[PDB]
Order: sequence, then structure tokens, then C-alpha cells
Amino acid sequence: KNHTNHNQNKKAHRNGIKRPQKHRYDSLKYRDAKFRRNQKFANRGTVEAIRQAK
Amino acid sequence: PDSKIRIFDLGRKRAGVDEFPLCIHLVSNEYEQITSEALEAARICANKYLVKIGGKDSFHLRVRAHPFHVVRPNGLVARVNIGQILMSVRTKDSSRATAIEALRRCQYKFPGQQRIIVSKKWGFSQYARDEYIEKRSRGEIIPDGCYAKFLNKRGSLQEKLDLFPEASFN
Amino acid sequence: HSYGIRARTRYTFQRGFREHGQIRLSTYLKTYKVGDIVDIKVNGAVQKGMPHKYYHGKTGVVYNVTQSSVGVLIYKVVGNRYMEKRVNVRIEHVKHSKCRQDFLDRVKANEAKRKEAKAQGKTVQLRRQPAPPAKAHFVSTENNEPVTLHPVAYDTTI
Amino acid sequence: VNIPKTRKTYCPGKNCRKHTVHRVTQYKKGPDSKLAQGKRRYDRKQSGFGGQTKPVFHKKAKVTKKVVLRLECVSCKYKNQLVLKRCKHFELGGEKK
RNA sequence: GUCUACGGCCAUACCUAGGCGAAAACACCAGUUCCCGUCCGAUCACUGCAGUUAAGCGUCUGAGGGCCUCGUUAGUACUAUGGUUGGAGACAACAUGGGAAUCCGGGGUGCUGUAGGC
RNA sequence: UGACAUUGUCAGGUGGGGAGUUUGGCUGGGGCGGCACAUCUGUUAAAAGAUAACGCAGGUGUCCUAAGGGGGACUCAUCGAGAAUCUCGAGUAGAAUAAAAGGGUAAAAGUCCCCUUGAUUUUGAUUUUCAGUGUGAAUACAAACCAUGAAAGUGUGGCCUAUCGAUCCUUUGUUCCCUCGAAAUUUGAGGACAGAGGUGCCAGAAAAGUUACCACAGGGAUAACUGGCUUCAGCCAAGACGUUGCAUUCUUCGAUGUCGGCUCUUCCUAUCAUACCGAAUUCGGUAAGCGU
RNA sequence: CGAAACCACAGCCUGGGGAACGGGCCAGGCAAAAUCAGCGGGGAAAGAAGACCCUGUUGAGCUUGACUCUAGUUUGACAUU
RNA sequence: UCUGCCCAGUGCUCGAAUGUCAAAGUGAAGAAAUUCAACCAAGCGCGGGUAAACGGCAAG
RNA sequence: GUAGAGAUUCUGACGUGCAAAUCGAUCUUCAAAUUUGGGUAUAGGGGCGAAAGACUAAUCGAACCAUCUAGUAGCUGGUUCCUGCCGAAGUUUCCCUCAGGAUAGCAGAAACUCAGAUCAGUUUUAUGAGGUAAAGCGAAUGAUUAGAGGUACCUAUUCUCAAACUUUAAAUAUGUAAGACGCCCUUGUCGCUUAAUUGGACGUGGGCCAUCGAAUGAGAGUUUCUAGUGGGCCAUUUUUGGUAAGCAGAACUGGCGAUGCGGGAUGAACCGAACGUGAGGUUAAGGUGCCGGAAUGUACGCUCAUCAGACACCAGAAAAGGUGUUAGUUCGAACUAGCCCUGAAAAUGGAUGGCGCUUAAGCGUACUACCCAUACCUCACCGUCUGGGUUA
RNA sequence: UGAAAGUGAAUGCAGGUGGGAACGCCCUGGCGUGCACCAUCGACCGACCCGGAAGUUUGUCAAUGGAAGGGUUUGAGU
Repeated sequence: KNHTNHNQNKKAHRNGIKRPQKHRYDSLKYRDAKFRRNQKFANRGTVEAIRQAK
Repeated sequence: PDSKIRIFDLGRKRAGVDEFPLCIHLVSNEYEQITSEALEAARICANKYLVKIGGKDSFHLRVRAHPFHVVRPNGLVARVNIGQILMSVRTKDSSRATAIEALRRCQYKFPGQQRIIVSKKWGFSQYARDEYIEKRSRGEIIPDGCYAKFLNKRGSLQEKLDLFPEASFN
Repeated sequence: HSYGIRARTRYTFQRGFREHGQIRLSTYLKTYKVGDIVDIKVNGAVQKGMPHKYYHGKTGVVYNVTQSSVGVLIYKVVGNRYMEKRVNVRIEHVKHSKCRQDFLDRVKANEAKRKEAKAQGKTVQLRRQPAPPAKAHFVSTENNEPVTLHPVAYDTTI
Repeated sequence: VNIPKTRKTYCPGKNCRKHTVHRVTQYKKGPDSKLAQGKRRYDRKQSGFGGQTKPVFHKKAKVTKKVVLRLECVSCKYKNQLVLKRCKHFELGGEKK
């Protein structure tokens, strides 16, 4: 037999169709470049202003 | 491929709707197939018997199974459901026995099981005998060749008026 | 087989009957933010930015917003895992999920009931409950006398 | 396919960094040099008994080559290369439609 | 409420015939020097208000065509599950569930947002 | 006879006399064919996605400086009406859109006109085939540079779905680049970066036959050979028409001896003869006892 | 006087199912020691890792304008001169 | 007793183009490595012979 | 024609022979290209050949000997103690790949992390998406029967269809959401964005704060290395090629392979049920005349078969009839059903499993009792895993 | 780190953020605190693409040299 999809769904579910782990922070890299640039500057000022307030 | 059966209406196909009130159906009792050669052989048998007994002016015969399904090209067959009408004969009330026997003999030309049913509807129309009488009585039925036109509440008024003068528009 | 991008898309990318012509403009007048849950319904008239036929009818969360398109993240079953698929889909092929809006409306209502319960000093059960079995009730027979029925005899209608 | 002999396109030369007129010609493969390292190694390997020492190709299946445009800047003489799709018959600066 | 500009949904809005429309608005309308464009200022472009509601436009009407909704079709066709069910088979019945479409009949014939004019 | 000629080395040509190797795969056995071996549309396909056959109906190795890009005006195929090709009516696309098919398209995505070269340079991120490798094709952007438009905006080739290529080698472009290691200069060569040249058996050996003289290792994963499964008797009335009945590759290739005749025994009835009946010698029924 | 071949175990039939022709399995018919000479129905009897066919990126013989070479032969050059 | 026809092809064999032609050597350019240019036998190629040569029936 | 040299036939004998080529009869030659002794020469890609690929020490389409050599092996065969614990694959992609490898999956080990989390081959609620069944053809398209009307047509009708026609349109499948990474308010950074602290993204400081926002159930997750596998097969249902096939090809699930047990006489996938060693009880599927454990039970009928019938898969028969018979339907006639018979027909003697069975031990329905699996229940014991104790 | 020539790793408590072992404090939580590990935003080093401030002497006009600074590229880095 050249092709069949008989036992494949069983093999999938034995270890389950597992989901990727959920993370609070996803890469701001791999996003829009203009947004990434400004968010770097916005983040940099935010952490400094938190530090100054502290 | 060309179908063996070519004629599908025999007898007085121009007969009026009021002239032949009785309708008798040869109905398939099984989910099966019918070949075109089978249909024409039964057609010939039905026409030959009916013209011999009551003459060509005593009946209107309509074969309703059309060989449209191709079998794998070599020929054509008619795929039939359960309860689908195969043959229909409309005559007077007197020719009931003749039409029943004619369909009984034509059963032997068809594969599988068929039942002969005397339809309670008036002729080939969809209206039962009682409602056909009463609608014709109050005036919404007008004969038109081999069929009849029925008054419907839709459409304009003047056109329905001058086509149907006896109709009582309440 | 042929394995093109739009193979076997005759009925799914076809525009609806008497729905052909020009795309309505409320599509462009809509705003999408990252985190928005949106449905994908490929509009066949706009060929640019069309996601693959797998994503038609798939719902995901917006992760990126550009001038003319939206980044939608969808979990696609590949063998034995869901893999994160980030399709750049034009806004014509996108619509807001009414389920999310229904959820947000329900959240606003729940907060409202909680505030009124706290103000009144009462406790309000905010969980939805499935349809329970019917309550006991009386059925009146006055002017509704039962009609005894029998199965009808078999007859040949045609 | 007909290609105009001249075109105003971006010139990536540092003296231009802008759109500039370029003369368009067809790239011709240069003459093979006897003194290349591969040629020298091949001659060293082929010298002596042992017959043929390298695969020699016969099953030529392609019928046309990718045409390569040699762009030549009129201003700073900078040369650029663009590859186009395969074409059976190629013209350079032919009659317009 | 009517009219104009810009719209949203995109026929309940479309197509056809007939009857109305007070104000303002709109439209038709006069003209070709200017900007501008044509074989032709007819289209388009520009200047204007001498007339007309004839048309466009709005609206009313036709058991009009279409369209939209409700019921009928009909728990019908079909269908998930079940049987050491029936039948030679084709297929059918039953059990626990889901559940249409055409014909047909009734109703309907645009609603609304912003800025304004009357 | 003679500085000829023979010899030694080299360089051309010849050389099945001799040497070594090769002689694709898929395949209802192989072989011959075809290319299902790289690919697109509609199906097969059972309303997500996925889904097979040497299943099915056609396609691909091109074409285009516009048939690419932008803007503008226009409306199409038709049909009716009528003037010695344009005229006005209707006209939801019934036309066109390079090329197969499917989808999309009406102040356009079609038809004309105008100006152009976004068919550009440089990254990363995504999509599809997918192992989420590569190739191919594609999408959304970012940094420049432009086209076009009054502007919004659109444009990183073709309205969308196909139209193609590694390592090594060779060649081209780029840098006022790196190296040739004792130090230099001039040639020459080698590198980094971006392309092309080609692998259609399309993730890419360089390859003719024959064997009946034949040989190995295997194979019932695979043929022949033996097995199995599979493919006259009524019904009808006008003995016609009809209708209902009585190739595969599972076993065997550490071998099941492979036609016919002779010989010999047995069974079967679908009865040639014999016996006994029924009709009109002929056609029938019982009937395999007996012979052929 | 005295071998050998062969030998999983053995050895009565019919039918069934079964890798689709069982000696064993299931259901039946049945079934009494120990032997002798014959016999060729069966044991898919024995005899050789089929010798036909296919497969293998396993060979060899032979053939040719296959690929790639080579003795030889042929011609040019230098040497001898 | 005859052994026919055919030199197209293939093979063998023997005359002319100068189309080719390696290594040597000759000329030019370069600081040379070398890059160009001309010439060259053999084998070809062209042309004649050949079938009790292969073969065919160019000849039928 | 003898000796001698040969070897035609019987396809005789023999064929574990007297013989690894012989014997008997028959036959060919017999004075020359004759037969033959000894000496001598030719040696393996060689010799020699009145030419058979013949012969060259029983070895010849390349002799024999020894070495390279334990040549190579995607091919066949074998591969040695026990128990305990877990437990596959015949699929994906690429390969001069199709008897083979790599790659992913499946599996085992060893760890780590999280934790009422973080989810589920699940339902509900909410909200999407689709073009199959069905339906339709007087909705376009294609095909197709018939008359009516107005003049090839046109109009209102009519019968019947579609796998690549379709307005419409299921059931089953499928996506997502159902909150603390929450909500409400305040307020900060930016070179992005805006006419604009205008937004957008990320935050600060507060308030709400486990009915914390559906049901139900589970602790959950992630690494590391590696094995075997990469010939599958059957059934349910859907479906393609095919005259059909114990045929070829797929889809979904369940199985067999890898699995015993109860049952279907017998059988890899059928029915029931999945297995530590035992005792008792009770059931499943299936059975209770005898073989055979268990009612020759109960109730109501049907059937007589001159080679009846007897339990799913299953080991096979149809149309049409039959003064067979039992019941029905509609006006004695026709039909209509259930059983029986006919149609029905092979080759060793034999098969509802056998014996037999006829107000059955056959068939249809109904109702009790009974029999029994390794399944269920209680208990004992073994082992494994998990959890809780233990400095006396 | 790059092919090489060569250059060669602290703006900060060797940074922020999210979750987190163990501990402490408070009344089950809350509050601190955060090892290890991941998600993520940066900073630094080398290449790559710009940018050429000094400075060195030799060609000073230059030759050579590479600083600050910018890319949101890359490395089997800190």
C-alpha cells in the first residue's frame, strides 16, 4: 500500500495534540519595525522614570 | 447513446382534461433501474393492447420514466425510486378494467416489482377528484388543450377577469 | 493532484450569489488592535493579502497591525501539536468576532451586577447555568379539552 | 522579448545612491581562463594514464537561458546586473509596438 | 414632514404603467470671451438666471414582474448513533437524536446617521 | 646501401586485437509502450483541513517594454429599430481579461488616451508544499530611491491559482576590500559579497548490446507450472419484443515432474442405444441397470 | 554374511473450516495382537538452497561506431648525425 | 551446367583540393610568465577502382 | 568380413551398477587422412582444435595449487538464563529509493519544572466557516415529452433528469470564546502616531479580589539520549476502477497483526468480554430433546415438503406460477400477503456439527425458570505503583 | 568573531519586566524576597551596512589611521 492515513490520528492522540506553551511576553522583534523601534525608546524611558521615582 | 424509446405519449394526447377523469398508474415498488429497451417494449405492448380493445381514441398513455442515466458509452437506463410512477393511463370510468389489465400485462416487460394504483386525482392533474369537481364548479378551471389552467390569487385583475369570466372574485 | 495556493477553491473563494460587485466600506472603517479576536472570511474580489484556504473560517488573535493588513495568530494542527501560524491577512478578509464582543458585554454586565450586589450587601451568583429540567406546573383543561387521536389508515395518495 | 536600450533605474553606487540612466546590454559569459585553479587542477589530474577522471555532462535539458541585463551607469560608470525570466527570442532596443 | 450635500446597511431600495407634487432646494435651461476639451461646448470646462415643472427627482396607485419576511410544504425528504432487525438482494421498518428545499398562501415595497435649507 | 634507415623520447591519428566498466526508475510478472519522474485548473473527495489508482477532463518548460506601474475618460457581448460604415434604443456582463481550467472584475480589473520603468537597491518577518529542511511561488512591512496623481493613495512585474535548479567548477558585477606568509613593485592567482552558466531521472551518477554455454544471492514481495475465487431453463402477449435464472496473484521457486496416447477403475446425468409410458417415423416423461 | 537412502512426530476414511486439495484441528463413519509374499493409489514419497521467471545499484562469456583506455601500427619533431 | 543486375551505402584500395591539423620551429606584442598570427604530416575530406568484399535487386 | 579401431539401434540390461559411463545383442570401419608403444614439443586469457566452445589428469564459455582473504552481503539462515515493569510500527518528507537507508511520528529510559493549575478525541452557551445529502428544472445553464395560443419562431403551460448545472440547503464533522496575563479608576515613557496628551503599545499607584464568572473529569508540562518500525491485513459505513472476483484503490472508526478466554461445530480480525494465583456468588454473548452443563417449559398460531426446515456474519439462488394451505383487501370474481411446493440442475459416501425431530427438538410472537467466561461482585494471597507514618 | 587583514566583551547593584525554589513578616492569604530555569526588552564584543573626530608621517592639499554616532542585520559570543 503506497498511502493511507489509518493509524495516524491514533498516533497523534497517544501523546495528544499538544499546544505550545503560553508566554506573557512575545517577541516585539519579528513584529513591525517602526513599532519595535519606538517601543524600545518608550520602554527605555519608562524603566528610567520608574528608577528616578524610586 | 440513443435511447430505444422515442415516443412517450400515445393515444389521444390532445384529449381534453375533462374528457378522461380516471387515472391509473403503474408504479415501481422497488428502488431499481429500467432499460430503454424495456421501456419501449412495454410501450409497444400497452399501445397494441389498448388500440385493439378500446381503440386509439379511448385512452391517453404517458410513460414517465426517461432513460437519462448512462451505464458504463453503450446505452441509457432509467433510475427509479420507490413509489415513482413508471406508466400512466387516463381514460373514462368505464375503461378502468381495460387499463388495469393493460398495465398488468406490461408489468412482465419491466424488471422488479410494480403496483397498479388507481389514482384518486382527476386525470393527470395534481387535484383530487372532489376538489377538481368543486373548483370546476365555482369556475377557476379552464381547459387548455391537454391540460387545464387554474386561477391563482397572484397576478393582475383584468387579465384574470377576461380569461376567467365565471370566476367569483370575493 | 495539483497543489497550488488556490487549488479546490472554486466554492469557498467564490463570491456569494447577488453579492458580487464592490466591497462595502465599513470594512475599511473598522479598527483592529493587538489582542482582538477576529474571524477570517476570504473575500474573493481582493486577491492581494489572501490567506491560504486553510484559514478561511478560522478564528485567531491579532498580533500585528500594519497600514492595510492585520497579523492573525492561528493554531494549526500539524501531526501531533498545534503550531503557531502568523498570517498577514488584509482587512477585507477579516471581521471582528461577535463572540468576543458578547463576552465583553457579559463581563461589563457581570461587573455591574457585582457592584449592585456589593452595594446592597447581597451575593449574586455570576456563573451561567445549563438549562435545568422543567419545573412542576399545572395545565388547565378549560376550553382546551383533549382530542383523542388514532393513527390514520394507510391510503394511496398518488 | 524587447528591452529598451536605456532605462532610468536606481544606481546602488555610493556616488549616486539614486535613480540614474543606465545603458542596457546582454551579459555574455567571459572566456574561460587556462590559469584558473579548477582548470589547473583538472589539467594536473588528467595528465597520465587513467582515462577520463571527471564527469562529462550530456543530458542538456534546458532550451533557453535566463537573460541577464548588464546595467551601466552613464554618470559614475557603476555596473549592475539584473536577471529576468527565460525567453526564447530576445531583443534589445527594438521597435516599439 | 419635505429638499440638498456626505453617507451606513446595499432591490422592502430594482424594472414597468398610470396619477400627483405648495414653499425652498434640485434639475432641465441661456451662452461660448475666459480656464478647459471635443468631428460636433451635444459630453466635459467656464459665465448666468429668461422660462419649465415636460423629464430627471419625490410620492401614490397595479390582488403588476422581482425582492424581503411569515406560515405551509413538514417533522416530509435527508441524516448521526443502535440492534444476533426484516429481506436472496435491492431496500425497508423500528429505537435514541438532529432536521431541510421547491410549489403554494398571507403580509411588506426601504430604514437610518451627520451637517444644514424650507 | 648511407648520414638515409633503424633506434630513444615526445606529439598527432588509428586501434573490439586486448583491458576495465556501464547499460535509470515507476510498472496488476518482466519486456514493449506511456511519463502518472518536476508541475497547474476542474473532478475523483464523502459541505473544515488532509485523502489513493498506468483513475477522469484538459494544461506547464512559454509569452509581454507592455500584455508592467500610475492616472483619466469610456462601456461590453447582443437584439430591435434605419440611413447608400454611424444612428439611438434596450442591454447584471449573456463580452473581454496572452496562454489550460476555476475564481475575480462595470464611472473596472474590460476598452481607448496620457505619463512612466515598483520588472529598482537593502534587510529581516510571514504563507504554501513542509521534516515546518531546502528549492520554487507568494503575503504583510521597514530603510532608501522613484514613477504617477490635483489629492487620498497606489506601484517591490503580469487580476488570482503553474510557467523551474545544489555542492564542485567556470564566468560576470561590486570594494579606491582582503591574501600570496623574509621584504617589496608590476603582472598573475586566490578570497569575501551578489548573479549567471546545469543537472527535465527536475534534493541534481558520466554509461551500448547479447547470452539457447551461462553463473550467484534471493524471491511464491514476482510470471510460466500445477490449485482456489471470478466470467440451456423459463415468464410475457405481437415463437419477435423484452425480462429472470443455470481476470486476479491467496498457496508452491532449500522444485508438488509440465501434453497426448496406451492401460485401468470409479462416479455424474445435461439419455446415443436398450426397457416402459405420454402425445402429434418425430417430439416428449421415468430412467445411469447395461452397452457405446 | 550383511548395507544404504530416507526419518519433526507419526500413519483408516468422508465432510467442514483453514495459507483456498489435513494423518493430527471440529463433526461423523468406526476401531482387536503378531506377521508373510505382492503391489504401485497416497504420504502434494525421496533425490539438488529451481537449472524457467523476476529481484539485486551480484557476476562472467561473447559482440559492437557504448563509455574510457591499451598493445600494436602510422605520421611529425628533437636526439643520434 | 551456370554463376544475372547494382560501387548508393559500408568496407577495402588509390588521385586532387587545401578545408582541417598536435608537438617542434617561424613572426609580432609584453619586464617576462605568456597572449596572438602564419605554416604542418598522418588521419580525414573531396575524386577514381572494387560485389567468387559486406551487402542490395545504386540497380530493380 | 576376422583381429584391431569405433559406437547406430534396442531409447534392452544395469541405474545406492561389475562399472562416477559398464554388459548383451544389433551395428560402423577393417591396408590407409589406418591403428598404436615409447621418446619429444606446445601451459591457462595460454595451448591444441578435419571446429563440438571440443579437449588440456573424472576439473573447462577460462585447468589445478597456494595466497591476497575472515574478499564484499540493501540477500537467506541462526543468534544460548529467569522473573518483574513499560510497550510499538508498517505512516510523513527526501534519496539511481521500490527486499534498503535518512527524517518525522509512535516507544523506553533518565531527569527537571509547574500546581489548583492548565488543560481535555466531551457536553453546554455564545459566535463563525462550508456547498455534501436532500431539493430544484414554470431561477440561470445543459438535456428532454406533449399539446394550447400569437405567428423559423414567441407566449402561458406540461412529463422527466445531471459527477465536474444551480438560487437554496442540512445531519455528522470544524474554528474561537467562555476573565485575575481579569475588570474599574488614576497616572508615567516614546525618536512612533495625531490638528492635538490626540491615540497606540507598555507601565506605575489604587479599588474590585475565588460563584473568579458554564457542565463534567483529570494533577499538568517541558527537556535529554536512544530502540524497534518505515511488506500490513480485516470489518462497519462512504466510495472509485472493474463483466465480476476470497479483485485493485481510498475516507472515518474499530480491530487482527501483538490476544488468551466465553460463544458462532470448526476459523487471525464475527458476537460477548480483554487475562496476576485462588474460593464463593452473579451475569454477557449464546443456549437448555440426547451427545451437552441447563424447562421433552408456558402461551397463541403457521407448516407435511416423492430426497422439508432449523439462529446473525455464513459459506448462497431469481422472475413467474402451484384447485397446497392459512389469513386478509375491494367490488362469486379478482387481487393481497405468510408458510409449503414448483421453477431448482454433477460428478469418492456424508453432512441444520451429529443423532434424530412433525399439537417439533421446524418457523413467527409473547412470558418465566434455568445453565456459564479468565467479564462483574465479596474475600485471601503474590507482585508493581502510589500515598501515609516510624530516632524507638 | 571573520574568508582574511584584523579587532576583541560593565551606561546600571554586571540592567528591566513576567512567572518562580527557599526564607522573613503579618492575619489562610497578604506582604516582602527571589536562587534555578524559561518568555521577553535592552546594554556590550566581532562581522555586515553606513559615518569619517582625533591622531601618525609620507605624499600635509594629502597619505595613513581609525573615535563618536547610527542600522533593528548577523555569530557555534560577553
